Formats: sequence, C-alpha cells, structure tokens
Amino acid sequence: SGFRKMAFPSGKVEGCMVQVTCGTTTLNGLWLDDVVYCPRHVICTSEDMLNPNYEDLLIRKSNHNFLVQAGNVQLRVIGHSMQNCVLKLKVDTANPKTPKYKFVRIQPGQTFSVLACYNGSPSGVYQCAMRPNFTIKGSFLNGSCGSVGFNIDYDCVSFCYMHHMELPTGVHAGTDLEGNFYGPFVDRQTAQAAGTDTTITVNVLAWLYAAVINGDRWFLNRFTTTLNDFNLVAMKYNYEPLTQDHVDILGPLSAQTGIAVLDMCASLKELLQNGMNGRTILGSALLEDEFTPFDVVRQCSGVT
Amino acid sequence: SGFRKMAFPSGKVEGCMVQVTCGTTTLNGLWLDDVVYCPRHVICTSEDMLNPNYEDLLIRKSNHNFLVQAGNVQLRVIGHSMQNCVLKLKVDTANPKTPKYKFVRIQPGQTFSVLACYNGSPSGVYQCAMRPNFTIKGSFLNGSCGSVGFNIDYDCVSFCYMHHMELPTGVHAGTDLEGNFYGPFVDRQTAQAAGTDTTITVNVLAWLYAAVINGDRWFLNRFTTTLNDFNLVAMKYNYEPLTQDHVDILGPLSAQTGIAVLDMCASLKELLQNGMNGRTILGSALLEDEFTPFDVVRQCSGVT
Ligand SMILES: O=C(Cc1cccc(O)c1)NC1(c2cccc(F)c2)CCOCC1
Ligand SMILES: O=C(Cc1cccc(O)c1)NC1(c2cccc(F)c2)CCOCC1
Repeated sequence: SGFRKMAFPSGKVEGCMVQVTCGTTTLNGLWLDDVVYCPRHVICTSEDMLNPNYEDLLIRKSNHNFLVQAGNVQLRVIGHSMQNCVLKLKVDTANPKTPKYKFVRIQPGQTFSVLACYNGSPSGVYQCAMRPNFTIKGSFLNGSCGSVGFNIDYDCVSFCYMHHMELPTGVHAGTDLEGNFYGPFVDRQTAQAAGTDTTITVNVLAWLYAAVINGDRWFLNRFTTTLNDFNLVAMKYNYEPLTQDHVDILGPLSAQTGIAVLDMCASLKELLQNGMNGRTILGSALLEDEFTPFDVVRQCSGVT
Repeated sequence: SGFRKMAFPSGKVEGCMVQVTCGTTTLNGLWLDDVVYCPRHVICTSEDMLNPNYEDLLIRKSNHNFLVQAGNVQLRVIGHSMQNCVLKLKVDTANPKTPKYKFVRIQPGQTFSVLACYNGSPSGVYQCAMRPNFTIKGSFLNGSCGSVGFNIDYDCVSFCYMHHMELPTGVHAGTDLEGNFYGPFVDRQTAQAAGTDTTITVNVLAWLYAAVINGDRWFLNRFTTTLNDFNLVAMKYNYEPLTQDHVDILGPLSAQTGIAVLDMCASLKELLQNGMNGRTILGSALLEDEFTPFDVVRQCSGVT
C-alpha cells in the first residue's frame, strides 16, 4: 500500500530524445522511425518570436540547416515539412530504439508523464494533468522545448504532448504530436492569459477513493447528495461539473470500498465547505486532482 | 520555471530489472554485471516469515532453485551467497545493459527515485526521501519487493535502496545494496514500530528557496533569527535541528535570492507558528521536505 504521484517508466521515451539545432537555436526532438518531431519555433531568432511568419521563415531553411544529434552522432536530414506547430524532419536512419507508439490528443483532466530534456538529454520525469484551461503546470527551463508527455499501455507509448512555451504567469502550453496547441495559445512571444484553472472533480473523487483504499478514512461522513446538488457546490468552488460519465468511471472504486459515488461526492462537498481543519489526506493538505480514476486503479492493482 | 517533484529518468534502471522466483515465491532482482541482487526473503514460505532462520532456510536451496528471468529469457544461476539481508545470484551472462553504477548508503533526509516493479517489470517511478526514522513513504503492493531506489550523476546510477517490507503502519523499510537495513528493522513478519517521523528542515528551506526562485514570495517576512532560536521552534514542531552544515549547503540559494539562510529560517519560523492561513506554496498547503538543496539547484539549473 501507500499512494504516490507516479510517472511511467521513461526508458522507452529516453531512447527517442534527440537534440535539434537550427541557426543558433537548439531544443529537443522526438525521433520515431525515420522522423524527428520538434517545435517549429526552432527556426526562429529572438526578434522572429515577436511576430513570426513560420511559412516565410521556413522558406529560408534547407534540410542541411537542421542539425539533429542522437547521443553524440549526427543524423542526416533528407526532408522537412511543417505540420501545424511542429516540424517533421525526415532522417536517413530509422531510430533503432523506436517503441510501439501512437499520437493521441488528450482531454482536459487526463494525466501524463513528462520527460523533461535539455540538449536532447533527459533531466527528469514527473506526472501532471492537462488543466481544464488547457495549460499544464510543468517544470521547464529555457532549452526544455520539444520535451514530450506520454502514457504507456504495456509496450505502447501514446505521445500526447510536446512542450512549446511558458505563458507570462509561468504555466505551460504545448501541442499534440500533430502540432495542434492544446487550448487557444499561439507559438508567438505575445502576452497570452489562461482561463480559470478549475479543479478536476472526477480526479479528486478517484484520489478520495485511493485514500480510503490506503486507510485515510477520517473525511468519510454520514451524508449523500445528488449530481445536481453536488454540482451547485462544485460551481461555487471552481470545480468541474460532475457528469454521469464521471460517475460510471468511479464504479470499481465505489465497488471496492462499498462507498456509492454520490456518498463520496457528499464527503467531498463537506471537505469543500468545512476545509481540512489542518488535517491531511494521503500526505496532502489540499485535494489532489492529478490522478485519474484509471491512474488510481492502475496504481492500486500494480499494472506494469 | 515551475517546480515539480521530479524523478530521475528510469531507463538505465529499467534495463537492470529481472524476476527472481525461489520455490513458489517471486519478486524483483537487480541484474548488474553477472550478479542479480534480491531480498533474501525470496527463499521464505509464509510460515517461514514469522521467525525465519535465513542461514538454515538457505542450506535447502541450490543454484537451480533460483529462477531468474530477464524479459522472457532465463538466466543460468552459477552461484549464490547471502550478504546481510540480500541474496547475490551469480549468473553466467553479464547484463549487456549494465550502466556505470555504485552502491551508496544514504543518510536520512536524502531523496532518491524508486522504480516500482512487479514480476521484474517496471510499473512506475516516483521520488521520495529517506525519513529521519529510516522509513520511506512509498507505493509498494505485494510483489514490489526488490524494487530499487537510486540517484543518477550524468551516466552513473548510485543505487541506495532495495525494498523489503511494509510495517503494520503502511510505511516502508529496506536495505542498501549491501543488504543492511536502513534503521533498526528486521526482514521478519513481526510487529515493528517506527520512531518519530520528523520534518527534514534543511529540505523545507531548500524548497522555500525554490518557491522564491519561482515567484511564490508571500511568506517572506521582515524577521531574522539565530540557529539556537530557530532550533527551539524546530524542536517544538518535530522539525530536525538545523546545523551549520545545513546552513553551508543552502548558500547558493541564499546567494541567488539575496535571502540570508537565517532570514529564511525566520520565515519558516513564522509559517510554523502562524500556519499557511489557507494559502499555498508551489501548489502545496503543507511545507514540502522531499527536495534536498542539491535537488533544488539541479532542477532550477537543468542538469541532465
Ligand atoms: O516560452 C518562452 C518564455 C520564456 C523564456 C525564457 C524563460 C522563461 O521563464 C519563459 N519563450 C520561448 C517561446 C516564446 C514564445 C512562443 C514560443 F513557442 C516559445 C522562446 C525561447 O525558448 C523558450 C520558449
Ligand atoms: O511486508 C509485508 C507485509 C505486507 C504484505 C502484503 C500486503 C501488505 O500491505 C503488507 N510482507 C512481506 C514481508 C514481511 C516481513 C518481512 C519481509 F522482509 C517481507 C512478505 C510478503 O511479500 C511482501 C513483503
């Protein structure tokens, strides 16, 4: 037992990280088969980032202007194309460490692991959630651009995120691996504000279930509620509304703990209204919303 | 910017994980060069665990009683020996994925990454600290035995922990890779209680520095203190006493933020005395003690 914010093992992704250098600008690329995927802003000077015309900037770049290094060996670039906000660099060598993989666009509230990288070299791995405002709260220094987010299903890496920028508020924005931003953000050096960072209610409930499974039971109350009554409280506290789809996905936790989903909602309602009163749940003084119901089942059952 | 509980990239360790089966009992082994390291309680039946005589139990085991599987290939066991609470199984094949490595015994307050594994297969990676009572607060289900803790220095994996058991309070105990328990615990199924889980003050201070570096500044106050005055407050709050050695190691953070260590101590003193008043620091409602000063520098500078 015990319950930890856990990332996927990163080895399969470590084997895919490369350094991409265009002009004097370097960041990370993802090498899968004979393609290297990186943020298109690799082509841009600091002056370019103010108001970049990526199509016009890219005209001035040839295959030989994209320097791709995997470990300390140079890959030969035989083609390049822009797909939305990512560049695809065709190389003459298939990555021999290519895992089974997919590109998936995730929904807000979904969690994934980030392999933070600098100059094509992995620095660390951490777990986060796509926020309801389509930002993530990462740990990214200058140079971490091209770092990717992923989930693993046995031997299949589903890549869901590529890091592109930090908003003036220090939160992070990026793309799926087709180069489409999450949310409304643009890869331009202009002030961009995020919407309301609401709490992922279905994830809090999953984590309350994990707490019960792990023996933190003090917050369980004598009450129940309804979806409509709960959602009145959710809205007041900038929690995402709970739907029957979210009730469905908490079923096995409901079943294991013999705690009806709406009873756990009524427990969460009192926690919102009363606070923690200086108490903790699974070592947290706040309600954790970066575990999905699938994450809680996975961790609580030991999937590899 | 942004500040995350970050694990080392786990690939170098993933390449070392194997399954070890003795009698009907399976758990994880660490394959380095031509040796597999696993908890000695692999030899034990459920009845054996009540009061095991490992020397006597091991007499009944031959090399061919230790089944070592790496992926889906069987390694040939050509020797076995007990070193304290670990078994060393000599195999006829050097692990071709052996990283540069060392065995280190860490001190309380030191952080490391755990690669949680089941049946020799990695499930997840998370960061934790050796508690001052020589326990760790992990995420370990039955079968996670042999899972290891490590730090990485560029290309060198320093292995510091091997998971052996869960205490009745759901906290975790284990050994260094020489098989010596952290703390007073024994690999026997008998009720064992942990001492006071005190807060790692030097780590809280490092994390307060990380908060300042990342723009969470609200807790900075107009006060300073002395080591003796601070330590009076530390003791009252079950914080570890702060020494000049801990002051030394917070210097670069002191220097970067222009916040004298004793000023940050005076800020921590008020936080202890006043609480957070419903506010948060780097997304936490409690004071985080699982980042060392080295962790904070590493993350805040981007070492790979
Ligand atoms: O995100 C930032 C801001 C930033 C820079 C440095 C330190 C910070 O704390 C924040 N700058 C880059 C960027 C800007 C605009 C669109 C875009 F796609 C990428 C360009 C420089 O490389 C990193 C990404
Ligand atoms: O730690 C536990 C207790 C435990 C078992 C199951 C579920 C729990 O939540 C807790 N049992 C094992 C053990 C006991 C004593 C010494 C020792 F070295 C190892 C033996 C069974 O395998 C796992 C380790």
